[PDB]
Amino acid sequence: IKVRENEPFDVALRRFKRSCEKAGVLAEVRRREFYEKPTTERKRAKASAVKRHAKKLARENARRT
Amino acid sequence: PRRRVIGQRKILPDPKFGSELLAKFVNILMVDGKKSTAESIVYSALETLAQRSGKSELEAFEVALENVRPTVEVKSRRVGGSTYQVPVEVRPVRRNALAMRWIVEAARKRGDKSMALRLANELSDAAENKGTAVKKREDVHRMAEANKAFA
Amino acid sequence: KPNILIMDQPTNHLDMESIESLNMALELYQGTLIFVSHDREFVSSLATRILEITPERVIDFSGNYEDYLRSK
Amino acid sequence: NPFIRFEQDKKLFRNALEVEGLTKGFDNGPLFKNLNLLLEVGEKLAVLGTNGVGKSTLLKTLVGDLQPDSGTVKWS
Amino acid sequence: FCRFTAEGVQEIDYKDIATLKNYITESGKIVPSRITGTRAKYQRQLARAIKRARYLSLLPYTDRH
Amino acid sequence: RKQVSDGVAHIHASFNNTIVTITDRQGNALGWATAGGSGFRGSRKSTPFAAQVAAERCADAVKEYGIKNLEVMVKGPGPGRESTIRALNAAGFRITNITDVTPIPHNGCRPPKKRR
RNA sequence: CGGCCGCAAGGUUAAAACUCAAAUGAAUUGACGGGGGCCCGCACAAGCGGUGGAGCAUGUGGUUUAAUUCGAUGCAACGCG
Ligand SMILES: Nc1ncnc2c1ncn2[C@@H]1O[C@H](COP(=O)(O)OP(=O)(O)OP(=O)(O)O)[C@@H](O)[C@H]1O
Ligand SMILES: [Mg+2]
Ligand SMILES: [Mg+2]
Ligand SMILES: [Mg+2]
Ligand SMILES: [Mg+2]
Ligand code: NA
Repeated sequence: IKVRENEPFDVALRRFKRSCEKAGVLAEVRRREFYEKPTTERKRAKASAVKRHAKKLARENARRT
Repeated sequence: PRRRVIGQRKILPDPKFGSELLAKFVNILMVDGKKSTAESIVYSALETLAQRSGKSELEAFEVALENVRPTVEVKSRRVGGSTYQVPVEVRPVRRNALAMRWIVEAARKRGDKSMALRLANELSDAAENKGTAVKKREDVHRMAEANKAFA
Repeated sequence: KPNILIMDQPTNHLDMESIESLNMALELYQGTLIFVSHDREFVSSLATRILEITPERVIDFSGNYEDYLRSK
Repeated sequence: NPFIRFEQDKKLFRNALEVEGLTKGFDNGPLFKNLNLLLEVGEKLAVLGTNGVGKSTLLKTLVGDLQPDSGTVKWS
Repeated sequence: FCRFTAEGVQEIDYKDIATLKNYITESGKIVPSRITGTRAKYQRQLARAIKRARYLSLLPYTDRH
Repeated sequence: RKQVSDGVAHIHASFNNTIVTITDRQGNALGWATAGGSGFRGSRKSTPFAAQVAAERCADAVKEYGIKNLEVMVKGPGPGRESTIRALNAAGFRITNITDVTPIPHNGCRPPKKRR
């Protein structure tokens, strides 16, 4: 998380360490555990990624373009 | 409007001085569809303003009216339950149009004599950032820079 | 019951409890007035058309006195 | 807390003074030169200044206890 | 993709720190197999080794302590 | 007084405010300037620009100590996160490094439930 | 209701009188949603000028009258037949 870039930085640009935890975990860990919404949210999550492989097969659509 | 994009309107140059900007100023303070009387007031307004400044038009209408045009105004941006006004930039074509519509508005108050005197006494004060018209520039601009938190 | 009140300095000797009554009356007043009261939160309370005098340069309507005293 | 409320017997509409020039300086250089202003039935206009700027003598010349050296005031 | 442990068929240990540090982020967390490419079998040993290494204080739980 | 040369500037960002403080390297506070303590009450203090006013107001009230190098550690989820570490670069303090300390429990305390 | 279990909450086994000509499942066409996407119109936004404020004209409700003829009476009736 710490950034030094010793002498010539003048620029924060800590997206390298910004995009590890805070983007997801801090805005999600504040509520809503319930122990069974996650198993239906995740179930509909990776069920919502498998059809993207079905439209990776959707190349053979002519559409005349 | 919604679908099309309107190009522009070609306005005849001002007769006495072949400038397009002054004709738009003439129309803005022209009411009731009486263009004959409007040009009488406008020319008299610069008639009693050129002598005060000392030179004909480059000081009577260019600088004195660029001291009132705003550079940033505010518009409502209701999107998802919001009722605040987000500052935006104003186009160079619209900058002038706001200016003339303000000098005329500021000269519609301040009842002294015929409109030639009321407008002339307002164009002068706008040369030194004094008149009511330039006050509305502050009113809008201070409100713009007060709500800079939104962008 | 006059139209225009000149009221040189109203806040001179007042009680600071009569000052509040004077402020209430002045706000509720629907006529015309001028006044030169030097009190800060009197002109700050009501004034909007400042006429600042000074031996060489005079100011006319800077604003609601807050832009005035924040610029100067 | 006294209960004071100034009413109005008749309402003014257009303006009050329409002052143009006074040229009022007692003995030294005039404390103000032009002072051309109107009211349009405005409000307030809290004149301010230091101890010795001339607000009270301006008010006196405005009302009529004194008169300006050159110019006019005229009320509605 | 998985060209790190598939050849050296063994059981990972908690003393080989020089290899565990290749499977950690700069915040201290374990790198998932989706990014690294390690197979499922050795990941459950890679995760086990790190949690033993932390307890003995050969690795940090978080980047700061 | 005491002319402390190097200090630390905690940034307590949050969804409702942005509390900006400046402290010495041993945690003894010197001065602070919260976002909502600078005329931003209401929804306005939950804005990035409202945090800048907190940073500028905190440049003073510590100027007597004469700080030239600052270690800024940021906390909490909110918009007053980036807009106050840029405002610390312009106020004159030279930012040595930027830290994000933030309590991330290892699946410990049970969160609340209070939104429907 | 009765039997059994239980400290209690209750569980389990389990009817009848009376009433109706329906209740229900999947699917189709619409309509609707404070469901989603796209598009249009003086729909909004950008401007000008009006109504609602007052005197009068006119029409309509009501009220009165012996009669105040009849019809129109959301948008699409009310300077309408
Ligand atoms: N009779 C006088 N003789 C000399 N100078 C005068 C006289 N009357 C007024 N002045 C000058 O006019 C200036 C402005 O007049 P005024 O008395 O209103 O001043 P002020 O000190 O601002 O007001 P005040 O003390 O009355 O509240 C004064 O500062 C003073 O120098
Ligand atoms: Mg509660
Ligand atoms: Mg069922
Ligand atoms: Mg009516
Ligand atoms: Mg019928
Ligand atoms: Na005085």
